[PDB]
Amino acid sequence: RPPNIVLIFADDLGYGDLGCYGHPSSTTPNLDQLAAGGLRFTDFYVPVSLSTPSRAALLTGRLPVRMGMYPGVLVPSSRGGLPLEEVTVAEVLAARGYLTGMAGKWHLGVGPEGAFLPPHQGFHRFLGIPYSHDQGPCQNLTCFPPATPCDGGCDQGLVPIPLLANLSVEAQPPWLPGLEARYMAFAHDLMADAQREDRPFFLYYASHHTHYPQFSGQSFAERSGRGPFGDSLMELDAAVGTLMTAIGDLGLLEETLVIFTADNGPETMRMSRGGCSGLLRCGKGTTYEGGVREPALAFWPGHIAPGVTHELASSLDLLPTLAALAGAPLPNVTLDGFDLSPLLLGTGKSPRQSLFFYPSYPDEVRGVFAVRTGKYKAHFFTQGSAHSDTTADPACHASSSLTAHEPPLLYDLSKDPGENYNLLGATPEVLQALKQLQLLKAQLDAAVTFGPSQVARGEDPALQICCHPGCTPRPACCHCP
Amino acid sequence: RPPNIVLIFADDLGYGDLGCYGHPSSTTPNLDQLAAGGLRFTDFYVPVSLSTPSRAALLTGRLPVRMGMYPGVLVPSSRGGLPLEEVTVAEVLAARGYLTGMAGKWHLGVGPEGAFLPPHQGFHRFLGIPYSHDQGPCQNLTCFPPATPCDGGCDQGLVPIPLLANLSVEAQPPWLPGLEARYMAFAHDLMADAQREDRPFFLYYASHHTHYPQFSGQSFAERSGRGPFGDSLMELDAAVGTLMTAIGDLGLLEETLVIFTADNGPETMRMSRGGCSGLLRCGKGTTYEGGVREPALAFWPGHIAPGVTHELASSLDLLPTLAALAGAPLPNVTLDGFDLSPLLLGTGKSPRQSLFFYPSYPDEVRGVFAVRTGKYKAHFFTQGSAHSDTTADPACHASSSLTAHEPPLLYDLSKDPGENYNLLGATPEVLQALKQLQLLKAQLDAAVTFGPSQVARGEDPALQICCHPGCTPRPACCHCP
Ligand SMILES: *[C@H]1O[C@H](CO)[C@@H](O[C@H]2O[C@H](CO)[C@@H](O)[C@H](O)[C@H]2NC(C)=O)[C@H](O)[C@H]1NC(C)=O
Ligand SMILES: *[C@H]1O[C@H](CO)[C@@H](O[C@H]2O[C@H](CO)[C@@H](O)[C@H](O)[C@H]2NC(C)=O)[C@H](O)[C@H]1NC(C)=O
Ligand SMILES: [Mg+2]
Ligand SMILES: [Mg+2]
Repeated sequence: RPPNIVLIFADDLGYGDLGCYGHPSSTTPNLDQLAAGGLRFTDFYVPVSLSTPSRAALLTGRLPVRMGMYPGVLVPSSRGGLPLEEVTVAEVLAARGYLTGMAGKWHLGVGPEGAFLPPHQGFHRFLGIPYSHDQGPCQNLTCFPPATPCDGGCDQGLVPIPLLANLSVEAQPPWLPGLEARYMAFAHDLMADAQREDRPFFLYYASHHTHYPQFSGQSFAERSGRGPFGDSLMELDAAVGTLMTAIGDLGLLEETLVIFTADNGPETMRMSRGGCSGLLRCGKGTTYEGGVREPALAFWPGHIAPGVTHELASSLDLLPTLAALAGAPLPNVTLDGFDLSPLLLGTGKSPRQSLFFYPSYPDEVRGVFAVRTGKYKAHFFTQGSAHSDTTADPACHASSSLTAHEPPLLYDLSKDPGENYNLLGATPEVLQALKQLQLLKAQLDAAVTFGPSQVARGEDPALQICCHPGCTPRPACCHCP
Repeated sequence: RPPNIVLIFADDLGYGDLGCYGHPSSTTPNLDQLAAGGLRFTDFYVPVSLSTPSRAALLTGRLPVRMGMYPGVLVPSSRGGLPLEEVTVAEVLAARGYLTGMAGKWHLGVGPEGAFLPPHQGFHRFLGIPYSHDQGPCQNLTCFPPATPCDGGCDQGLVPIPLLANLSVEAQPPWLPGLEARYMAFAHDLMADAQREDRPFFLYYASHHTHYPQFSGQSFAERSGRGPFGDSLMELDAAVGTLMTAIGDLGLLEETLVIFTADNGPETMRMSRGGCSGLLRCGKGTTYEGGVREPALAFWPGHIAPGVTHELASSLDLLPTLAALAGAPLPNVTLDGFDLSPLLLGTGKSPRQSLFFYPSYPDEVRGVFAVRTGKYKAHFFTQGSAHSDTTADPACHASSSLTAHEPPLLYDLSKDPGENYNLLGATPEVLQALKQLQLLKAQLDAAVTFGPSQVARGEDPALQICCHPGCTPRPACCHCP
């Protein structure tokens, strides 16, 4: 029987942040235990370094330009959304009779009467926030109890952040120091109800950690020894421990696949309240390894043996691997990932040879920015980003504008994961890798047509969720805490 | 009974190079296994980022300026050396009847008739090279068999690199692809002879890995997937596995303490043939965390439980911890380290609160460059270094000259291990940390007097070891391969 699947997706968490990936001061003991008894990926990626596009690619297994999830991210007034025609993972498992649930951040659009919310995209249950938790004013929110306010205020002129239950506003805004319990409790109930109906569950846990502003419940506040980013990562980690215990308590260890990853690199613009890309260069917002190479853990006792692969994998491969593993069939669409079960089960290698990376602002004349094949990565274009400012590497800053590279900047990621030493700027291994990387970009660029942008369809403030429909004056009247 | 102690010391190996410290492509499975069953330090340091000074501080537990081991490092023609009056670790254990042995790099001086070599400083046995393996021409040496030459040539106009056995030249130069077996074999014989005389051994294994030029025996050549730096680190790692097996085979697991660390940060000047400081800044040659924060593993089954401490420790603390653990008494000199056995055995905390860092070129008007207390590190002076050139961080380059900082640059290493965000440039926690850091530098600077420099005592080419004493023309006639 198809296994129970729990998929945890962190926010803005970098390759250097878990203790098991090197950080000297993070406290993440549950995730360190998953790694110890599971497969830890050294080379897993997402294809775009922002929340919306990355969340689209994970849920559909498709490159976000194919369905319009560019440029940038969706906002609360956004008209647009992940089109209802896309088939998400949830649709695929639900059809094979999984009881499917989602807690936490959606960021795939809201729309006219909530048309784009999770309940329309295959989730049976949903408790969470429809976009990112800083997309609403937070100067008066508490981030750390008893009364430590969130820092900097978040986005102004907006409705406060709403917690939803299917399409209804449960709270607005919610109490950040208690979000976690709400989500643990929703998770526990979905497990148990699934067990009791004799059915596999799919839990999609999109945490708010470790996105700005940082918050945690009172057990973690000031307990990690890495300040607010730490406390917030310790809570995420504790949360994981909790789901693992609940998996315990219902006798489901050997019957559940648990995967952890994160949507994109760290926001170093938040300085020491933001993540760490460890040795990789830059972060969120860029196509350097720091923004697109994420941590990734796969645990299934008695199916996946403890270890470390260096094989290539993407968040784009998760739909196809989970369909395979649950005996569900694939949507009838072009998919950009592959099944990795041979790699997970130890019977094979990853089928993936190449990875393609688009910028925050893609366009059809430039096409893909970077391509990785085997050990080699070519950058055809480079660009820094405000989400990665403040570090000492100047190629990460927003003042490093869009620069073309012809011939591309060429790195051997197995000896230079750091992306410091351009091999062109000329061996037969190299030149052969160069002609391949050039042919693969020209091939994808001639074959992908960009789906018309959802984000450019505009904003309308009337689309903001409001607790007290009709009230006045908007947006501040919208609120039922 | 005092335990058998094996102390492994790598060369130019950074905080980001072991697989267990985060590297995505290194292959170090034996050391990853030590960490898994031992205590892994996140915050262990050396006090000076070069080979000579660091090797002096480990062996005596004293700050290298106290006995003249500055500026820079010793060369083959050097007149000077670690003074014979210093009491090394080897002296301390030998006196309590350890059979003491050393394999690999000395770099503590040679001198007129080998007066400063290991056999005069407490080692019963010694097989190794009296300085660094690139300090002699290597354009004709093989680094990777069957016939891959060492890269770049090393130092010219010198006698070739000599392999010594006590004070005799065994080979000149030696066959780099076979150094490891020679050293494994010497280690095995010291174990066994110690077992058979009913006595504890002390093995001091100073590896040549991962110093330039890189080399390995034919089992590792081209096998790691990180190129020559990898192959060379895989061999070091395999070597460790071997000593662990020999510890197995003579029934000595529970009776031996094995420690691994490294003398100083990575030489990023060798680009992708050099190490990785992971998230820390810069490398070898500097007083940034990248040059002085090393990996460190302590393993003793049934004495030290598996885990991770964040407590402060230094290479300066090893003499005193090993004396304590062997019931030997301490030299009657000022020591700058502490016993850490409570921390190793789980009964206590590190006594160390503060760490002091000197530059490659110290001087008495400037005094210590940086000071760490608790979580805070102050830099009073900063300076880049040619050994750390070629990265994107400009503070590491040799073009970043000696700059004073008053008030000092102040970092909170628990949230900013990266040393990116200066907290001055002003909370009560901060200001209190600032007055302490200032008082501790002024205190050490008024109390340490610099021992007269050994390195300035000059060079004399007649002090170069020569296989064929008297031959002509020197240096090329010196050679018996
Ligand atoms: C809102 O919608 C879902 C789906 O109806 C609610 O669904 C569940 O509610 C009860 C148990 O949780 C039962 O009445 C229904 O069996 C159940 N439906 C399914 C398909 O499981 C759910 O409670 C709400 N979502 C959440 C948890 O917020
Ligand atoms: C050179 O010096 C040491 C010390 O004499 C040699 O010592 C050992 O040699 C034999 C066994 O290894 C025995 O003859 C002696 O017991 C022994 N001495 C001690 C104190 O162990 C040694 O072989 C040489 N050093 C090496 C290994 O190069
Ligand atoms: Mg994000
Ligand atoms: Mg060195």
